[PDB]
Amino acid sequence: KTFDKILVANRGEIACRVIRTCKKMGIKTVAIHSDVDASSVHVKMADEAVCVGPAPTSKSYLNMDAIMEAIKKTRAQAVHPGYGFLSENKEFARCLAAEDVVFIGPDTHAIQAMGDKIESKLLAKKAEVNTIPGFDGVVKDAEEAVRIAREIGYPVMIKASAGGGGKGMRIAWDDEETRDGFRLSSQEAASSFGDDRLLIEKFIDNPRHIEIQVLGDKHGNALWLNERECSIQRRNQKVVEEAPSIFLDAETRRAMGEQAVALARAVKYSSAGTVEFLVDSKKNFYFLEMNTRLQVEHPVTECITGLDLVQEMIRVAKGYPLRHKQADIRINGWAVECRVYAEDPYKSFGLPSIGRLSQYQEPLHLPGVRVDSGIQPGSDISIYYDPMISKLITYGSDRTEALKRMADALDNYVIRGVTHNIALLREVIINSRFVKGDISTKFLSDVYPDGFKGHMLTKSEKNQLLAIASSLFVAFQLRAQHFQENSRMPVIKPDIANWELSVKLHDKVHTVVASNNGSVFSVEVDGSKLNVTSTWNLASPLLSVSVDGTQRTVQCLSREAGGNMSIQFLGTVYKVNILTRLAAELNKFMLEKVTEDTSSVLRSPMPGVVVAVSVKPGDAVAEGQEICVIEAMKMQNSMTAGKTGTVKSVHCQAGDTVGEGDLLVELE
Amino acid sequence: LRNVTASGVIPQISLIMGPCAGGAVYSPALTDFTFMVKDTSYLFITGPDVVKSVTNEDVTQEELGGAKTHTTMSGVAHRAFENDVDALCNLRDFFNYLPLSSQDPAPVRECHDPSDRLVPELDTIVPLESTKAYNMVDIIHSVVDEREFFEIMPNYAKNIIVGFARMNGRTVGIVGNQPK
Repeated sequence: KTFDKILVANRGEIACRVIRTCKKMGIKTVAIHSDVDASSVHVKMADEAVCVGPAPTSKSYLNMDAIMEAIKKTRAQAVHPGYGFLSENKEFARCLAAEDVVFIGPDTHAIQAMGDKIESKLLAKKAEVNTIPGFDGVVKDAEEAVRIAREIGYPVMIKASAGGGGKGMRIAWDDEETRDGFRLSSQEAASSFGDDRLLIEKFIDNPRHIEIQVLGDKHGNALWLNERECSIQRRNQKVVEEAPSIFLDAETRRAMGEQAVALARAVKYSSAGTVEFLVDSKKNFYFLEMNTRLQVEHPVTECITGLDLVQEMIRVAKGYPLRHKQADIRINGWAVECRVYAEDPYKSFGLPSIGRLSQYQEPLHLPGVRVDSGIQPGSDISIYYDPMISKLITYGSDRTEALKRMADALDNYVIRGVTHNIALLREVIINSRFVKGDISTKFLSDVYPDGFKGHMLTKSEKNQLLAIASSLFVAFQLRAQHFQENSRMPVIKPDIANWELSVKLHDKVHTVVASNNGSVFSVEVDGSKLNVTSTWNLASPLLSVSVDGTQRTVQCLSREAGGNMSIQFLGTVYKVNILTRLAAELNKFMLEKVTEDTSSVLRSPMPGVVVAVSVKPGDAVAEGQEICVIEAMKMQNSMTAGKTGTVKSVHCQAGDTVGEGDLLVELE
Repeated sequence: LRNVTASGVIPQISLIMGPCAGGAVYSPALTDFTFMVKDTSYLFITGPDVVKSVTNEDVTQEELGGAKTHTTMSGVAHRAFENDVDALCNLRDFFNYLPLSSQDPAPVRECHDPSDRLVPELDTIVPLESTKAYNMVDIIHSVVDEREFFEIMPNYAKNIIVGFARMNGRTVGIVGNQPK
């Protein structure tokens, strides 16, 4: 029937996906891991595991020789590398095939065929897709810049024959600024890098990035699946994708699907892969690139096609034909996917954080929600790997149902111990341009021109947040009064009719009066009446409240006796300081002392010898990042950074002996 | 005489919120816990004027008997709080842990945190490598009710952790080592 044993050459949720599929198929799965990944989820889910190497991936997941030893040691029949590590490594596939192990993925012909841009462009010309002509020559005269454009098209770009970074580049539409752009570049470019030869080609406006997936067959067949819209991205990495685009009608889907197949059938791509198109504002589709590997955006198409990509790839690798025909591939609903990273969205959209996970709870009780995660509580996330936490997939019958369900899943998704990007995901999906669909590949750069700031509350939302924060504050104060009965010292419950609170938010102090009538708190927030009803179970990480009929979920992340309470509301953490009327009136007498933030100066906490320094000047440093390792009394002590920045100077080196308080490293 | 007689009969809590000199400095030494207020409270027998007159050493008020010294180096004060308002707010919450008398059982208070839940986060805290340190506090926080822990002397004798918490509503005391 199928394989008896498959080895997976990857880690994390992609390895978990294969392990689950194999178990469904009745196939034993072998995992590989590094020494630090020995307790990761995919290692425990697999049937057998082999340790390959140490923490850095170059010696554990890219060490093809050590992996080959594991493959034969366990008598594995086929290898599925997933994506990333050795999915395009020809030397691995070559030496793997030399040993008659079935490789699941492209063959080496497809990897080399798309090895560079020349073969890819030639394929698009042969398969007949698009690849819009430019000018195969140098523009020299003042009238050639416009005459050549007139023959090929309208939107015309002027760029240097070699170079980049604005090396005389200008965008032109009509003939007047095309002539002007050329002559400016042709007379001034010679002063930059000594070259004033200009070329012209054709461009598109507000692009959208659209993928079409193709499933190849070893027998020559190939089918195309529904597209994916992948325009929400930062640092050239996607974060949110939608399957049933919006920029395509039935005819466009067929037209572009056939071209994606035409590429696959002309290189004989008998594997699963993706073809990337760019579409302009006028629905003109242009070829961009052909990808050979299971994409990270393959769990969102499955929810509307009803397929299982890993199951299909394994049967094709065994040698079975495709089990479906094109007439059976349709859109059964809508699906949207969000990638959750252990990153700070404020620090230039996604600066990696380092840490351990203390609380973790996936929203699997909600309808239409599928969470694909490679982590479990008590997992560490570190600098050696892309800080992925999970991929959250939500589907529904329509576009509004899938988006609403996604919003709910994000608020019921508990991640604590690291910094995550839920606030960014929760606001983008509710943006008026996203709901309508006016999204370009530079969407986030125009919405957040000064960086990510967090969700901005309106009048009604501030009143609901103040009512929830005030009612929760009182709920804690009432729980504190419920003692077991002491027969010697009777306890008398204070007869408090009203709670008069002073609630400080960002820079305003609000007047809130609350009273309890059982399960409902009647709260007046600056004259506005709200009724907050809940069960007020104070131990649960997810507190469900109803505020004047409006259903909200909030998380209390921290609480202090000094009135500080951290509440996550609509994905954004707000810091509210709740004092009683009396405490707030007397607190004005306290000195507003200002202290110094001394987190950039890293000193030795313990005398001993420095055995490692992870840095040199200029190195980037994250919070929690190990900088120096001092080992005294048979115990390696790691000194970590308390500030995100770069190293300015390394003051003590490995081999030096340091005392208590000595300066080790200075950060910006 | 009263402070000694009351020992073991009722708990005695002292919060110092200003200067303290002369014989007054010994009552916190007879009570069970002593707290201070950062940069506002002092605790010394004689002032800097006497110290300089007796021995040829220079010292100021904050150095001789400041809250930072007694919470970090002498081990006299159990915890310093930022200001008067925060000090009393935390004192009320601390009060809720203790019985009224030694004739009473440890207080038991309504608790919503299920007593039979698992804590998977503990299985991988302790490393297999014998020379790799870990933070004991992660274990303490994950076990105690609702992850609330009252730490005593956070800045003195950091190699041992002591404090109060509640498990299934009942007040308990926690002592542990800090391999870090």
